[PDB]
Amino acid sequence: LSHVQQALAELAKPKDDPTRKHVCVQVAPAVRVAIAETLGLAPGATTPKQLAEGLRRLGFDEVFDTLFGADLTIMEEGSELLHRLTEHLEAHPHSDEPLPMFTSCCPGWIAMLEKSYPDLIPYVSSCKSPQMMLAAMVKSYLAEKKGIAPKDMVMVSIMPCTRKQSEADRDWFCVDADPTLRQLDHVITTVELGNIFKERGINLAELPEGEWDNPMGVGSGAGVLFGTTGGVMEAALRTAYELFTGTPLPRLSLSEVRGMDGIKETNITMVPAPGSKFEELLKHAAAHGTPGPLAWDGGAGFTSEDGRGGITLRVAVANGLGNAKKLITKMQAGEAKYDFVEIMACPAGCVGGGGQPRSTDKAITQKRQAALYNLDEKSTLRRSHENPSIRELYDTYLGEPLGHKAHELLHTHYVAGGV
Ligand code: SF4
Ligand SMILES: [As]
Ligand SMILES: [Cl-]
Ligand SMILES: [Cl-]
Repeated sequence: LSHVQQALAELAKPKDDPTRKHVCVQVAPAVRVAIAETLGLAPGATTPKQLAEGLRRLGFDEVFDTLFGADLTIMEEGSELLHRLTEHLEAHPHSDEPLPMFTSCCPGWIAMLEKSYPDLIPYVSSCKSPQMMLAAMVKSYLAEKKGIAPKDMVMVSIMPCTRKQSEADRDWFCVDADPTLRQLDHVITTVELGNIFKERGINLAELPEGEWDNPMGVGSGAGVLFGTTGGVMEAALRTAYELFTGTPLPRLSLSEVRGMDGIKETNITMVPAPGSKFEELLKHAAAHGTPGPLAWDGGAGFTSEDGRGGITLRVAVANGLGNAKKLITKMQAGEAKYDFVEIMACPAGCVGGGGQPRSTDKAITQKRQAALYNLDEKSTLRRSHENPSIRELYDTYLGEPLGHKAHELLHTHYVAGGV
């Protein structure tokens, strides 16, 4: 049986069947914006809570927003970038945590990494993706909070992507030592979900507004605050930037790199906060000979007559896989110098995933991107560490980002040659 069929069979069971599981769903933003096209409408023509009402009518017991998972991914990856930068600046880098750092949320990049780039594995962030962080959390924290055994929970994710099931199927996303209980059971694409609605005569555009559940299991709404982060990569940088400098990082505008297809970049200058440790490390020369395919050049430093020291963080974004291979070749010969790199396999990112509806409009992905966030939300910047649901989760259950419990729950590893 397909994963859609397995998921619909769990859903079809009466609440009073003894074998009825608790079934949880999580929804990616790129789904929410494109699912209206499944009914022949424009992107964004159905609201996020119309979609939550539709899912609730298929029989899900919770409906969750993958942006909660993204907030966990920001916490982890932001601290992870800052931690590697700090070890580099003190000239005591750990060998398993070199710069540059690459992101890890795209499974298409991960497969290519493991198959064709095994020497780069140590450079890749150890963070799980947003969907996996959220799955790991509901099967541990929330299960325990509700007195529900993890074996009696099923978790589905609606994704814009045909590769996210292969991410969920990596072996160690297993709950408590058996491969048989998976943190994330089933992935359904946008078009599969649109097709399930149509077969049952459910027209999203005409449903009433429903509601999201909070993965914490108390309090109303989705457990994410109003506003936008600019996405995981940007919010991770903002995390590190704002601790390092004491000053806000605005919304980033990436520019095209010339001579390379599908690659955008930015250079972010950073003066450490006065009185801070980061100011010390920059004051106290030998930050010359070292191993690895990507050898870090020691950073793009800058100076002032009076001692203002700074560093400039060199950021690149690559779409998709053929263009990423060319960046890597150039990083390896010393022609492109980057400290933090994001690789996505799709030319337009997740809004253009292979699980999305097909359109004759050459600009469909830019319309999906424009409608991802409600016009009022775009003007409010938000920060994951200020989310009271995230803070409660860390203060009562995980400890510190990068710490032991967070590592066990929210971090992963990569295998040379793939899986
Ligand atoms: S971006 Fe395209 S490829 Fe990378 S994950 Fe989202 S969908 Fe899959
Ligand atoms: As280390
Ligand atoms: Cl993966
Ligand atoms: Cl994800």
